[PDB]
Amino acid sequence: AKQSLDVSSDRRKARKAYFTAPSSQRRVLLSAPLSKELRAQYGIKALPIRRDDEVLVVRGSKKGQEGKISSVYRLKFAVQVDKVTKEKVNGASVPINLHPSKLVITKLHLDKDRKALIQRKGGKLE
Amino acid sequence: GIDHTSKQHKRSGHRTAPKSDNVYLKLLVKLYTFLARRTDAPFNKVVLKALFLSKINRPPVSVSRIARALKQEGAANKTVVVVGTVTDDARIFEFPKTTVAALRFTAGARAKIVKAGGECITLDQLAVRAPKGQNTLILRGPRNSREAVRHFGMGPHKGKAPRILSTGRKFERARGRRRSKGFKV
Amino acid sequence: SRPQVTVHSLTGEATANALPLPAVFSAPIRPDIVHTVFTSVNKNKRQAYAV
Amino acid sequence: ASLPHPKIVKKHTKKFKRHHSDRYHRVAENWRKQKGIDSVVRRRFRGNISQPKIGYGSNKKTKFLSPSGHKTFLVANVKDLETLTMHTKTYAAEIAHNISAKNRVVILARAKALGIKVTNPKGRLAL
Amino acid sequence: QVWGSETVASSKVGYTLPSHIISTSDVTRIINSSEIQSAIRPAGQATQKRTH
Amino acid sequence: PSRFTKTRKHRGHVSAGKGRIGKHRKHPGGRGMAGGQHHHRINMDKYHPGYFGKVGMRYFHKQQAHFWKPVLNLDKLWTLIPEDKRDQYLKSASKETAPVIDTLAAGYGKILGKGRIPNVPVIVKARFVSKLAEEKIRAAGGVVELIA
Amino acid sequence: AISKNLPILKNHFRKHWQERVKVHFDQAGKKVSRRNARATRAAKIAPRP
RNA sequence: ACGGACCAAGGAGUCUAACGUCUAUGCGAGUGUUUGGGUGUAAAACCCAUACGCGUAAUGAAAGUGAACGUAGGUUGGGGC
RNA sequence: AUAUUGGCGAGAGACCGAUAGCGAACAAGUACAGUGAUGGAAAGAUGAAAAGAACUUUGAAAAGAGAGUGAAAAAGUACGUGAAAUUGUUGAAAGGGAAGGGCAUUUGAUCAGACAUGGUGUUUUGUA
Repeated sequence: AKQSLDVSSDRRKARKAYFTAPSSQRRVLLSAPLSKELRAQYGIKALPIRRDDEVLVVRGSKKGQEGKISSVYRLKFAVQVDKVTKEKVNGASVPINLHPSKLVITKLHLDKDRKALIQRKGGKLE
Repeated sequence: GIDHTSKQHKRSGHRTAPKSDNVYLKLLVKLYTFLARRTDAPFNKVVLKALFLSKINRPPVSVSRIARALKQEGAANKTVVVVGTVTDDARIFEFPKTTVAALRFTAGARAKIVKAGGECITLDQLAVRAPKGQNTLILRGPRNSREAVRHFGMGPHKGKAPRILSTGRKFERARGRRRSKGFKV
Repeated sequence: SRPQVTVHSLTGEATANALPLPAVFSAPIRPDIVHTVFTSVNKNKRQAYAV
Repeated sequence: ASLPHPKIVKKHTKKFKRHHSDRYHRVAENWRKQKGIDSVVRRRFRGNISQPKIGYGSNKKTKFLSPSGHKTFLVANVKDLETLTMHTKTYAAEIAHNISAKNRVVILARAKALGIKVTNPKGRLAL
Repeated sequence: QVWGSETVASSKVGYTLPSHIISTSDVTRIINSSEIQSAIRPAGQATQKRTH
Repeated sequence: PSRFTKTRKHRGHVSAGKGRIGKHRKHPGGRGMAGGQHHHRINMDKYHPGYFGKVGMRYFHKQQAHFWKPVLNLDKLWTLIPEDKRDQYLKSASKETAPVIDTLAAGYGKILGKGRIPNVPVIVKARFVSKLAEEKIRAAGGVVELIA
Repeated sequence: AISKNLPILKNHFRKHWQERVKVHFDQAGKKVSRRNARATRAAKIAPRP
């Protein structure tokens, strides 16, 4: 619970820091869970979403539809997927943006900074 | 069209109920009304009137005035009755035994009475030992000895205490307080 | 002649250890004094506000 | 199936409207006392409306009784439904307006198994 | 010990448990008794007879 | 609280318990003590006789140090000994055991006469006294000590 | 103005004292930092009393 | 005689300092923790020292003084016993 | 150690809630008025996602009927629900220089409860 003087429980300072969040701390505000498959290859449970990731949807009117991310929208706090899109009436097709908390990761993309974070959070990677 | 020679729905000027919320008082009053019904004794009737009195009408009865009652006719070996609390008079020295049947007893009062060889019983215990009031001696408190009662009835030539925090000269002792400054009241 | 109260352990059960009582339980109970004093202590844990 | 009560009379059956509630859009039906010194209605004149006074009280043996002869009782659950054991000919059951059609019928069926009357069985009946 | 009793102090200076003014919790027990059931004359009806 | 105020019961009567003729005004007869020697001396003659005029004299720089004189009467006296030592020097009224009482230590100055005590010899260290108290002290058997 | 039988009032408030008031809400707040200066003195000013 | 074209939202005997009347409450010739210290679950809560205001005596302009002859008297009326 | 209605960084409130609270939740001391010194606003909300009206036809355009979109257009960039004044329209009714009103009843429209009760002899009954 609340025991420290440096933490705030105020709802306005939360929806203020959230509605006016910078892009660097935005990759933070948009973290996503792994699968039990990935929770056994590393042991970690969280990690922000990126362009080169394959994520599955387990919630909403898209119950059971996976795909590879096209371009994540930090501006609105979402992410587009090329395999999960919506068509319009004029015939034009425009992808869909959703929240990464409902999207569990199946496949990940590792680089220099990515493998460093695996050991930093408490994993074993591969 | 009846002409009412006096006044309408005029309340007796008494209390049919106590202006208090004491849980133990609702219990005390209940048993004394039971007696004012089936005994006839004038005792339970005047005592039932004291259950609706204020602290002004229930002044603290001191044990020095109680010691005066033991030195009188009939109260040598009689029990005393008190309406309210009992205060310890650190002004007396000698006292016998006897019994006290008061509502309350201050720590100080209850100490010297029981220490001198006496007892301090509540209203209810002595009520069972004396149903109609057999061997009782009830007393009152100094009502017209209050700070407020002094300032009641103030007018010229009377002398019923004037209200003011500060005492001494320069405080209502000028014009109208000496035969020299116009007059002296 | 104390009323006595049975001791309990962490898994429930009553213990053979019967003990006397503080006696503040056989004392006066005034729910009316509480009423008035309760509204007073609530004002103790407050703050202020102006324009 | 009610308790021992006589013939229920209410005296004044019409409505007790406010003054000018038929003359202005600003004035409502709610009874407001007129404090005007030149109030003809307040001075109990001939030709004005009747003011509601204490003199219209009802007998305590037929008071608060609905059209059937039962004093109302509002319920929200089946637990307050059981609290009317020896109060079935004394009171009549009724559901709240903010409840859902499904939970209300489980209580309406539980109420008939006991012997209480429901003055609103048509509440949200989808046929 | 922190509140005292009839034998120990109270731990608090100038403090002593509140004073009692009654005897029993149940007043129908006091009013019942034995000495009281004697000094009381016969009862009534509990619900007056409407004469006339 | 605003709830128990009857002002809420005037929220319909219009006038709000202040009349309809002279009604409620700013400062009707004035502000404060204005009118004492003038239009309001009627209430001053009675109730407050002597507010205006002059008393005796003026005291420049007055200090209640030379005026610190709390008094103690024949009434108390024994109150300055714990009951465990008060009745010990009471019951057994012997000689040369005269309980030395310090009025200085109790926060006093002068002594007076109010209403008797028993016949036991008592020695006390006090500042000032009275003629009446002085007499029932010699008759009791005790003495007084002069403290500065 | 002059009315009823009551003690004459000597309340001096005929000023703009609406700008001269003292708020004592920091009373308990000062008591804490009062103690924090003492624990800092006993700490900064060596193990001396 | 004066305001009032209509409808809606706001819209006026207050807060607090110092006291009096009545009332409840605790203590009781004493009384008031929140002025301050300790402690801490944290602006809360709980405990405490020392002084102080008011009361426990008045009276005079002031130096100054200051309430029991008598079971703290007698008379008249008096509740209750 | 005493102060603090400006600046700066944090944690709270029995505060207030779009005629409120700061003039100011927004391109705000901005628009805008004044020679100027100065004065000083109105304005929050579509929708979970614009997924924002493609397309046919009539029309000069705006749009209409539809369709399609959409969980819901009684959710459509004049957008959440949409109070009264005022108004459209169908249905009703009254009215010979006011309307409307109190109390009684005629008629029009409309609505509640009550009815079962409780229970006895029982040719003996669809499956206790």
